[PDB]
Parts: sequence; structure tokens; C-alpha cells
Amino acid sequence: DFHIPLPGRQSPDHARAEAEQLAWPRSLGLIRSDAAAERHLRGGYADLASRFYPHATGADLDLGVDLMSWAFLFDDLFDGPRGENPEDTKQLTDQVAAALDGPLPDTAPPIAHGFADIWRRTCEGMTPAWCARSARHWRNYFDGYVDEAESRFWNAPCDSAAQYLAMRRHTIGVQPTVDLAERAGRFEVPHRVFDSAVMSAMLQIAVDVNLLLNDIASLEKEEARGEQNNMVMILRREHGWSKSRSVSHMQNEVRARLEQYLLLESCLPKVGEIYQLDTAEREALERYRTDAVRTVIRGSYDWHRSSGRYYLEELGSS
Ligand SMILES: C/C(=C\CC/C(C)=C/COP(=O)(O)OP(=O)(O)O)CCC=C(CF)CF
Ligand SMILES: [Mg+2]
Ligand SMILES: [Mg+2]
Ligand SMILES: [Mg+2]
Repeated sequence: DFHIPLPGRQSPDHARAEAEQLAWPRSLGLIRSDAAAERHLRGGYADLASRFYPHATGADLDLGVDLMSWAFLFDDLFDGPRGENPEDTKQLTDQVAAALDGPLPDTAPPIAHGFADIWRRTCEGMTPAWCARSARHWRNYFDGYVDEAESRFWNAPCDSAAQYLAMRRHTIGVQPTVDLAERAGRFEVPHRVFDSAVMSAMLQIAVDVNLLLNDIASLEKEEARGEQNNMVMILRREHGWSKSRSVSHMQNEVRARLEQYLLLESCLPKVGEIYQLDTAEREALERYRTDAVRTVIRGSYDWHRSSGRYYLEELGSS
């Protein structure tokens, strides 16, 4: 339990989105057995999308559903030996990230064709400058998986919280998730305001809160697997604390960050005057605050407590 002073929201079209969530990944070759389908439904991935994107319905919401489907199918391809070899991790991430640049060869693994279909749908109808900034966010995410594989290979665990966050902030995938809230909402935050120091601090709070929530929710699955790059394990190594002290420390950190997040929300009216936002930009920035940044913070908190997540080698083979 944590202090998330934000209203819980869920798309009114969530029942349909959960009922139809399997048709897209099955048609892409991402779910190939019936047991794989049930394993997927147990993740609650359409549920998570409907809470990340409460403002989306219909096809817009289905794009968010497919993003969560692909994202967790993708992340599963690295829990095994591939996530241990940075050469093989890079080999796969480069075939996925290639879709950001052009058409994939038909020999690409299905996980890459899945990403290509999502990225094609994310960009259509957005400004080219928005597509380029989002493609950069994806490349940061893929490169982060190669850094995590480098840490496991050379058996160099993250010795500090600082060194962990510099790596986990990219692999958590929050920024590509927030980017899709703009696409699913059919709006764009003023690009000069996205780059502002105030917005970056708010975005960084949303990332930190998410990875802290995830490191606590999946501590058992990572303790039973000897993983050393988890915030509760790193705090015990960095500060010599117990498990009960590090966990309560992480509650205080998500506590302090969400109060600082409120402080920054109150600065946005002044931030808009600084960048001379017209009324339309003022509204798009308001939508970004409530339908993209707030939703990625609150939506993750509700879903980490309800997700069942707390044989796929075919998807990464040419
Ligand atoms: C791109 C997205 C998800 C991809 C899957 C990712 C990055 C999952 C990151 O969590 P992991 O520690 O790698 O494994 P887990 O499933 O939690 O045991 C959006 C979901 C946002 C999250 C924020 F925390 C997922 F936890
Ligand atoms: Mg994982
Ligand atoms: Mg991972
Ligand atoms: Mg985890």
C-alpha cells in the first residue's frame, strides 16, 4: 500500500477490450498455443491498458491493449539465457528496433513484426516531430535491455540506487507508454513544454514511482530466481539495511515523490506563460497532465495489486 493521491480511472470500453485482446497477437504469431493464450489473459494486460488509457475507446484503446500485450511478450523473451548474453540480447533488440527506420524483412522474428504493426499504428496521424521523439524513446528502451544483459553477463550487480535508476528508468518502458496516451487521445503536449525542466521532473517522478512499485510487486518472483538488480536488494547492499527497512524506505520515497509531483503540477500555469502557450496549447498540456502523466502513475498502482503476473522462444527466432 502506498500514497497515490490520484483518482482511479478505467476506460468505459474495457470489457470489449479484454474480450478481444487475443485476436491481434494470435494473428501476429505472438500467441501460438492455447496455454500461451491463458497465460496471457492471466496477466491482465487489457486491464492495465484500460487504466493507462481511460480516455481511449474502440480502436484507440485496442492500440493500447496491443502495446501492453507486445511489451510483456517482449520482456518475457529475456527472463532466460538470452537476458544473460548481451550479444544475443542486442541481436534481437536490433531486429525489433529496425522497424523504427523502415520495413522489416519477412525473415524477422514475430516479436519484431508485432512491434512494427504497433509502431505503424502509433505514428499515423501524428506530427513527424512527435514520431521522431517517440522513436527515440523506443531506442532508449531497447538499448536498456542490452545494458541489463551486460550487467548480468559480467556479474557486475548495480552497487547503488543511482546506478540502478540510470538503467531501470529506460527498461521500465514508462515513456513509450505515456507516448501512446497522446496517440490514443489524439492530442500532443506542446513540444517545447515536453522538453521543459518542470515536465521532465514530473515525467521522471512517474518513471521512478512505476519502477519502485514494480520492484516491490515482483520481489518474490525475483528472489526465487537469485536476481540482484532489484531496488530492495540494492538498498540492502548499498546501505546495509534489512528487507523491512528498505521496503519502508521505498514507501517513503514514493510518498515524497508524489507530493513533489503535486508541487510541480501547480507550477504548470506559470510554465505555460513562460513558453507563451496559447489557449489550445494550454488545454493540450492539461490533457497530457491528466490523461497521460496522472494515468501512468495511478493506473500502474491499481494493476500491480490485481495482476496475475505477480515456450515463447518461437517469437524471437527468425
Ligand atoms: C512497456 C511496458 C511494459 C513492458 C514490460 C516491462 C518493461 C516490464 C518491467 O518489469 P520487469 O522487472 O522487467 O518484469 P516484471 O514483469 O515486472 O516481473 C509498459 C508497462 C509499464 C510498466 C511500469 F512499471 C510495467 F511494469
Ligand atoms: Mg521481466
Ligand atoms: Mg527485464
Ligand atoms: Mg520486476
